[PDB]
Amino acid sequence: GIDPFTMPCPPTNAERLHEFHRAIGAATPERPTPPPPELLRLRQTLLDEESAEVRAEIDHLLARQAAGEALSAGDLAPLAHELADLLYVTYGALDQLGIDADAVFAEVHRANLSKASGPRRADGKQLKPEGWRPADVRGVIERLQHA
Amino acid sequence: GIDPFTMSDLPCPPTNAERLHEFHRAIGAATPERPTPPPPELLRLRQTLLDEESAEVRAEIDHLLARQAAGEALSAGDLAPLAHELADLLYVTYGALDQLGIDADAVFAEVHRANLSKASGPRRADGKQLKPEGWRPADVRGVIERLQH
Ligand SMILES: [Gd]
Ligand SMILES: [Gd]
Repeated sequence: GIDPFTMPCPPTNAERLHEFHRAIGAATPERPTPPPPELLRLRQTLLDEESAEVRAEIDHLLARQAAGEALSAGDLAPLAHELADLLYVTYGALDQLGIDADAVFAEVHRANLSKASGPRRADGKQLKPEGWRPADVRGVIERLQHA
Repeated sequence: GIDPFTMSDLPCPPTNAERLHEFHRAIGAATPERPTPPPPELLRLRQTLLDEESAEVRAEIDHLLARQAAGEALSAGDLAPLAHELADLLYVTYGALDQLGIDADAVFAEVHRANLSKASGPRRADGKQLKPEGWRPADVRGVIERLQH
């Protein structure tokens, strides 16, 4: 069974949040766990704050472009920073719910990539292909509960 | 070189950021490899998608809270709509970074470095997180600069 020959993928961003939560002493659960209302309100506040910052940075970029400015790659840095902050609190929320963000994201990706294989309307709107199946997030969460 | 012995199945799943890049190739929108200033149309598009998903996330959180205020005990299954919208929010957040030609994992890792470092600081008596000795802020400009070269 176990011998000296007995014996690991690089961490994902969702895993980084699990590690952060350990570091801040938050003890977040391994499996999906209904939160107290205080936790939901905290998560909402964090989402609102970062969404607002992203929105403000896009607004600032659009304003400069409206003035006739070409933006540089460096001009993108505040927006990139706030988008990454938004990932952090979005992953943060899933991690505090005990829900494996990568498992859920894979399911959403599956349905989105599948939809991308459909044709487009003449106006450019994406249509679904025949046999398309919606993201089954309820099924994902049920699977995560048993292991 | 690869040979007839090569294992084609890679040892590790693609990252969420890499998935977005694949998604954008699928929709006929193959996006740049390096940070690329966008036209205003693209920024307007990304903003609308962030507003839509963030409004859906908020609605699912409100709905859970309403149920709790009524005295209901939520189950794990009740979390699925919120999980779904949180994942859609990641999708359009990564989506924006990929459309900008900016490697999301590189930016995220720098933000993570600063946040994890802050987590190693002491707590003020009221529970507020303080920074440790030696703390250095996330340097996202340095990250974007590096990605251009
Ligand atoms: Gd921020
Ligand atoms: Gd959505």
